[PDB]
Amino acid sequence: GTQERVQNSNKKEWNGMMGELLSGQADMIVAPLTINNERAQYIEFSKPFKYQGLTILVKKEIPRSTLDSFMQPFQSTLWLLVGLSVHVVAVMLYLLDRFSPALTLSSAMWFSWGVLLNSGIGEGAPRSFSARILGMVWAGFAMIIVASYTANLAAFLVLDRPEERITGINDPRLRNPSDKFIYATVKQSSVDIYFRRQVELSTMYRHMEKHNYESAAEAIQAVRDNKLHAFIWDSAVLEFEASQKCDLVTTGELFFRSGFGIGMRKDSPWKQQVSLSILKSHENGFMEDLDKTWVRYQECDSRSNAPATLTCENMAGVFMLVAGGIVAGIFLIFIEIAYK
Amino acid sequence: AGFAMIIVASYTANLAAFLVLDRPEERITGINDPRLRNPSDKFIYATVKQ
Amino acid sequence: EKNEVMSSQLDIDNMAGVFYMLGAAMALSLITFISEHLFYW
Amino acid sequence: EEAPFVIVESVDPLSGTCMRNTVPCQKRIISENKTDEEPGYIKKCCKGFCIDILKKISKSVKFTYDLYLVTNGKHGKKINGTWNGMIGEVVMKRAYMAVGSLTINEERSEVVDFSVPFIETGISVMVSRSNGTVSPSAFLEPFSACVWVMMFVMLLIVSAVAVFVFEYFSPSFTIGKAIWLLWGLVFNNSVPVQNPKGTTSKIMVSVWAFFAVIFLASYTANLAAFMIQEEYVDQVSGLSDKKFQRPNDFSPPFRFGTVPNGSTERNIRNNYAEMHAYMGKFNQRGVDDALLSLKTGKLDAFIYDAAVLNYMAGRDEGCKLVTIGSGKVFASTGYGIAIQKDSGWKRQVDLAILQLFGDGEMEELEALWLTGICHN
Amino acid sequence: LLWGLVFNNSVPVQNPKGTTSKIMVSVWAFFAVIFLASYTANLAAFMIQ
Ligand SMILES: N[C@@H](CCC(=O)O)C(=O)O
Repeated sequence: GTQERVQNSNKKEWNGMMGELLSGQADMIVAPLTINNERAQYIEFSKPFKYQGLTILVKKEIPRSTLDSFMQPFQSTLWLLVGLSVHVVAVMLYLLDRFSPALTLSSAMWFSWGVLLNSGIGEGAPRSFSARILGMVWAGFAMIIVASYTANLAAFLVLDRPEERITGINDPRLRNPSDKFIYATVKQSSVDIYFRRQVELSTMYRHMEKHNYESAAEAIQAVRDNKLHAFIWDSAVLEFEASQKCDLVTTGELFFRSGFGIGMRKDSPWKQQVSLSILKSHENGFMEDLDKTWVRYQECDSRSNAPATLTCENMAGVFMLVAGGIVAGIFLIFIEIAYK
Repeated sequence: AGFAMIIVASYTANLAAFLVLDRPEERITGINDPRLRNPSDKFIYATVKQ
Repeated sequence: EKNEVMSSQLDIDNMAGVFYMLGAAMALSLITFISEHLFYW
Repeated sequence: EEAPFVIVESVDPLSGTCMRNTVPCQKRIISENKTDEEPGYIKKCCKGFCIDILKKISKSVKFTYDLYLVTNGKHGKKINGTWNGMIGEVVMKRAYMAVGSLTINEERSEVVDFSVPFIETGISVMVSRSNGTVSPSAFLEPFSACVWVMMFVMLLIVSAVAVFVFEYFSPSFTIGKAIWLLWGLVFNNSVPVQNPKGTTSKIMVSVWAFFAVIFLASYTANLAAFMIQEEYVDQVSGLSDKKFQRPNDFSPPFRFGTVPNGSTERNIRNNYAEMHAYMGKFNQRGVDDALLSLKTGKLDAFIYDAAVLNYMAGRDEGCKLVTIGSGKVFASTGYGIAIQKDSGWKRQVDLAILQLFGDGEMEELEALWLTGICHN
Repeated sequence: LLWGLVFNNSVPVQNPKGTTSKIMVSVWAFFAVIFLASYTANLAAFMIQ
């Protein structure tokens, strides 16, 4: 519907569905026609059978692990320092054991190197009183290191929230736009008129129409391939478009409370009869049945930010490490054969 | 042994999850608090008369 | 509330108290060894 | 004054009348009896959403008004072919209009006229926030089915390589002893037999123990991260859950009820019979008393229009009482301002409400009188 | 033995066939594993915030 005006005839006329309605050839609108003060002047509507609105839409992807490798939490210098400290404490245990009045150095180093990574081989443990008071604290150090490790990696695995989902209209979209994500709507639409209506919404509409689109399906496709980040349109349309592909979900909250309604011709008894019948239908589960049957096919939401599962992509570092260890052992068996 | 490992792992996660979701302060951030919305009988707030 | 996003690391400066205690324990083991060696004498 | 859209302020003690902001609403109510024409006129004041919208209508459409507060008979219900309360006063030409919460309905629209709905509502159900829950597969959740199978394949091949190469080509180390050793070394130490003096075998065991301790650390970390962030889902629904169609399923006292002489009451009456009977078996008192009984465990659910329930569940602190899901209506009709039959003011108030909707004034009025505390 | 049983296992010599000594060692190991669990839990809770 459009109230197109021009100076050729100095008169404004309705051209479109409402034009055909007022022309006399049509009888009543059964299309999903919105309501407003403008269209209520010429014709009169009935009681609504739905409550639509405008909600933002945004693409939704599985959360992802985020951990590059196992060497992430502490450092490289931290591992180097702890290794050299293992070596230093092993040689110090050996020095304190033989000097006092029996750890052969190899066995003491094996004991040290085993009691940091929680087991391994090598019975044998210092019998020198200096070493006995040394190790205890070394076991304590290893316990502290291990405890600090899992707390730190678990603290990093619970403070990773890369979504920052748009909660509504009180978001930085209203404050100031940026160049990272974009937001606009289709030109020459009712949403564009409502945006050009208000004061702050006028600046929002300017910043949006700076790069606005001109189609609904094209905007959907652009959102599907990350071309455009978010576009505003009628609630029911995008609500149906979300539950049909299960690739993008809706967001924000509906604030514009204009619902659809049967458009009747002015001053007809069918108007009143129609309002009483649509309200009765709204009560007996009829509208709810039609909603659950026609537009709401299946609840494919699975929303509410399911936590990060870890996956065969971050432990790949540890698998490569154990493979390199296998290779090192394949070399070391021959090295030891030659040495013996 | 697997069962014991799972039990121990579930134990420390659950006690550490309960030791990090305990925030009994609920400090009053300003004038946009329930003090403006509606008072209660738990805590009181007023000033000196005149 | 400015949620504290503590996605940081642990460098040598971020954690040195454990190494300080390890050094203190090394010193404690060394003097005890010296004390025992003097006690035999 | 049954809804948080128009409140009843007694009087401002300074001016001898109401305050400056709200509009005074006279109370022409018989205090105790109708023996004489004593109106009991107390200078009360009505503030809120409906009063603001009435003020806006009066500012746009120039007309004077006086508030005949209540007939004090009902919220509106057909009794022996006669309406009472607001509808009863608007049908007998005693007030020519009405405002507040009517909740537009077919039965009401049969006699009295109505304007366009200015706010959404509907039959809803508010239940308390039950204690937190967790998935029964929490132990298997924090690691994919890929890590487990890859770890077993690597375990098998490592045991095989270790045994065959290191053992022979260096009380014997067979494959069973080695697989038991590895499986105990990864799962928090049972009791194996130590490998022989083979240096390469020892190095392999050390690397496997490092892998095992790192696997256990990652498992515990991602399990704590999985357990910390867990929530519930919702209740079931309004018209579902055969336990509602058969209250003998489990725990028969699944307490729920409605206030009599209301829209939801008549809706359940015309729609259901057994549900209506079981609801009347657990009839409750007024909205405040009903919420108090719900908060004290005596009640389990409550049925009321969406606006009042949403306002109460969002305004109360602690977030103990919420609604099912993210908020779903089942009989959404909407509120409205009642209008005398065949009155010529319907079109004017209709256009006024429409242009106010287009002006975004009610968007601000919502934050002015509808926002809560648990909107976080 | 006790100091290694509380700090993530070094290498002790097992106690004799004494049943009461074994029960004491078992109770001490339970205390140790609970102490380590509480330590790690309150350390993660300390590090996150
Ligand atoms: N608004 C209803 C009362 C509340 C309800 O039935 O939910 C009425 O005017 O009758």
